[PDB]
Parts: sequence; C-alpha cells; structure tokens
Amino acid sequence: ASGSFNYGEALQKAIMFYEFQMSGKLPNWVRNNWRGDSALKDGQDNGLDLTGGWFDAGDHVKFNLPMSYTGTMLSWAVYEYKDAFVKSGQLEHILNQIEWVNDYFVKCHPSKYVYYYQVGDGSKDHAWWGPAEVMQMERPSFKVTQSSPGSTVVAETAASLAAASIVLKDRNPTKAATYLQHAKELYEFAEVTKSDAGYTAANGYYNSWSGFYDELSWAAVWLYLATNDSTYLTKAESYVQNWPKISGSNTIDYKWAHCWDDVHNGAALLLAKITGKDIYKQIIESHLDYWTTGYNGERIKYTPKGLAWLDQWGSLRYATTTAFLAFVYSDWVGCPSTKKEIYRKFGESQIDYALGSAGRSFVVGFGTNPPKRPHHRTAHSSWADSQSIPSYHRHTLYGALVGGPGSDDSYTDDISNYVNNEVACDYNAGFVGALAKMYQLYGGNPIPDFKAIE
Ligand SMILES: [Ca+2]
Repeated sequence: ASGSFNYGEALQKAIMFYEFQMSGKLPNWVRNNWRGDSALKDGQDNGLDLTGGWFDAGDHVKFNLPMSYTGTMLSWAVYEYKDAFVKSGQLEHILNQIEWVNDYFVKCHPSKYVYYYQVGDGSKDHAWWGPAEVMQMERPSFKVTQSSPGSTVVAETAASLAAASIVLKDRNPTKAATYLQHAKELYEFAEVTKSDAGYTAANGYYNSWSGFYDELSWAAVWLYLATNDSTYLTKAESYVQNWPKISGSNTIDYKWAHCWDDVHNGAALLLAKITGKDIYKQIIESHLDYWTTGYNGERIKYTPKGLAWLDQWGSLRYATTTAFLAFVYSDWVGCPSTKKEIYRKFGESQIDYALGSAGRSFVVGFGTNPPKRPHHRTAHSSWADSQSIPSYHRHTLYGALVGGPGSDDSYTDDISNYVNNEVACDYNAGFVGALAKMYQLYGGNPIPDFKAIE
C-alpha cells in the first residue's frame, strides 16, 4: 500500500459490479444475497435458452455490442495483468464474470450464421421502473443472419470469445476450445457479410457509428493471439485501411476513445506490440499524445481538477479506458522512454480522479462521499414504478463507476440523471484493467472475502 487510494479494494469492487448486472439463473458462486433469478424466459420467443449475460446499464436490456466489448476488455485486463489479479485474490472473480458473459454469447450462436444480438425492447424495458426479478413486460429476442447481417456486433463477439479462450484455457480448457471455435465462426460470419443492415433493435441505443472495420481488426488480433494463425494477423493489419477517419480526411481518428463503438486504438496498440511496426506506433501515440501533452498542437479538454474530458456522457468511462491503454503501451519495451512516464502518470491521474482525487469518489460504495443514487432500476428497487419511492436505494451497487462530472468538475447525485449518473458494463470495463495496473504499482488490500450481503 504506497498510493493515494486502496486500489485492491477498488479493483475488487469494480469486478463485483458485474455480479449486480447478472441476468438469468444465478449460479452458486455469486457472492451477494440481494439479486435473484430474472429474465428466465429470455430466448423462448425464438425457441432457445438465451438466459444469462448482463443487463447493460441501469436498465434490463441485453445489448450484445457493449456487452461483448466489455467481455473482450475484461479478458484483455487478465491478459496484461494476470499477476495483479492473482496477488489481489481477484483472478477467480474476474474469470467467473468472463466465463459467465461468454457462455451467454455461445448461447446466442445457435447456427454458424445465426447470432442473437439483443434480448429486450428498449422502449418497453425503459418505460418501467422496478427490479429485474419482477419484470412482466415482453422481452423479445433479435438475431442477425446472412441475409440480415450485423458485422459490428458479430465481430465484437468474436473478439470477446477469442480473448476468453486465451485467459480461461488454464481453468477450463474444454470451454476455452468451445469459445475459440465459436469465435472463428463468428469472425467468418462478420467477414462474409460486411454489413450492419440487420442490426436494428439497438437503434437509438447502440448503433454502429464507426462501422465494423475497427472490430474486424480487433477480433482478428485476438484470434491471432489465440491461434497463432498468421492469416488472422494479415487481416487485422489489412483492415487498418478502413478504420474510422477524421471526417473528410484520410487520417485515422485519434480524437475519440477506445470504447464499445470504436476499438481501433486498442487494436493499434496490440498490433504495435505484435509486429513492432512504426505504422501502429504512430496511430496509438497520436491518440495517447492527444489525450496527454498534445498532438500537432491540440489536446483534449481538461477539467480544472485534472479530468481528461472527452464528452459529457460517460466522461469517466472514456478517461479510465484511455488510462488502461496508456498503461499497456507504457509497459511495452517499444514505447519511447519519455512517453512511458507521461503515459503512466496520465493513467494514474485519471484513475485517482475516478477514485476521489477531486474530493469525491465516483465509484458507488467506495471512498469519500460516493454516488448514492445511481440511475439503476434494480439497485433502487422501487415497489411503486417510481424513481422517488423509496427515497434511498435499497441496495448498494458496489464498484459501479458513474458517468461522471461536468466539464467544470461539478456533479450532483440524482437518480433521474442518466447522463452523469448512470452506470454500465462498458463504463467498468477498461476501468477494471487500469485498476489492476494501479494495484500492481501501489497496492491497497482488498476487503478479505468481501461479499455484498444484506
Ligand atoms: Ca466500430
């Protein structure tokens, strides 16, 4: 313990958050005693068991694009920082969550070119305010096929399964082999179709804004790492030419973040490590330089108290993800010496901001004056279809990273504020990797055997 915060406790809780998002029939390894079985008929409108996975955010839709992004990110965290997970006693918990979500993706893949990408209707799900276990509305399931395709979600799902096949191989080699086979199939599905025309049920929520070429590289990278089949490296490298551009230009867009929609920056980082090529160093360093000291004379906005601030919706999600990339690249022997220090320092600053360096934690159930009214149906647990009843949440959503402050560091803590005070799978994903690095560096002991029991 050498750092400003208890990073082990923070890591432990940030992993635990995913328990609270669990959908379906809860297995005996679940630690908490306040979530119960939910959404048990998921899939039955299409003759399948599609139970499992995670509810996305403060809602109960299963949106497989951010869900699969999260899956990949959690495996990437283990792939980079396994020894931090082992030392903190957190490996078994993150592997449990990685197995959980990827088991749901396997369920969603019932024929080679049939992939279910959503369970729940956004409008019906969001119109009701109550806990998961007592939902009564219809929860339709949605699929892409060869004639009605979804390359972006399929490819991101391939990535998740390929990454899981690596990190779960020691514990469950049989399941790992199953994941890899589904990953390879889903990748072929994404490649043969090259289209999102059938990916419609997430519209207004998780549209594919950047297109699927970033996912085609990212999934091929993971599949190369899982297989050592050089064809996947060829494809990953190839698809770089179609990565998202600054509009009107031929320059890859470095001014956003690695996120559920756009995974090119993480793909670049891993391609720099795999191949050593300058092309990829140039990509990832433009991005990381823009976030830190500047690139070609422009830098991201910073709040007065030191948050790198991309957007008002999920600012902490973006900063904390970029923190994880900064750590992974600065840990690499190929990073320029000086940028190592700049990038690590940046990552520290952003995690410490999340954890409370500005005077207040943004992590539910952690630190000083954390959020107490996150925009989350199940944590709140209304019996009256009302955000105001009860006045206080009946359950603590330990570990949940909220959306974050305004550009002036301000924040309130309102149940109704889904911009600054929602919580989500993708918000915690890169955060968990970054917290593992901080624990590696600075320690802080997890609460021993901590379980969220009421
Ligand atoms: Ca994309």
